[PDB]
Amino acid sequence: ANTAFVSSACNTQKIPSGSPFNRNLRAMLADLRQNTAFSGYDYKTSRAGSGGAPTAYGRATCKQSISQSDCTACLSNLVNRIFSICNNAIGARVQLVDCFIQYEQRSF
Ligand SMILES: OC[C@H]1O[C@H](O)[C@@H](O)[C@@H](O)[C@@H]1O
Repeated sequence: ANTAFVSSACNTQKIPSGSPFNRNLRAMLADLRQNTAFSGYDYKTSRAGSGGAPTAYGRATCKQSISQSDCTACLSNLVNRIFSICNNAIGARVQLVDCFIQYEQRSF
């Protein structure tokens, strides 16, 4: 399962420390993490915010040629890196070798 970095794009705008966004955001990334291998190696989902925070939309794809476990693995690898890559942003795309994730505060 190849998890080497390929490309990234980051919002100039960051999630405020403590922002309620953090929760539905993370909660959504796990839906991506757990379900893409089985929803066809490219999968989108969302999470409505509470307490004034926006809704969160994201998409995730795996290298078709990789396995379901290796698809689920890369995304986990990516989820714990996408915040660092983009310094806690209100939206982002990250491309690694075997898998892709994007998240934003609107629909895309
Ligand atoms: O994909 C993340 C980022 O990419 C570009 O910078 C723009 O489209 C932003 O508005 C978006 O948040």
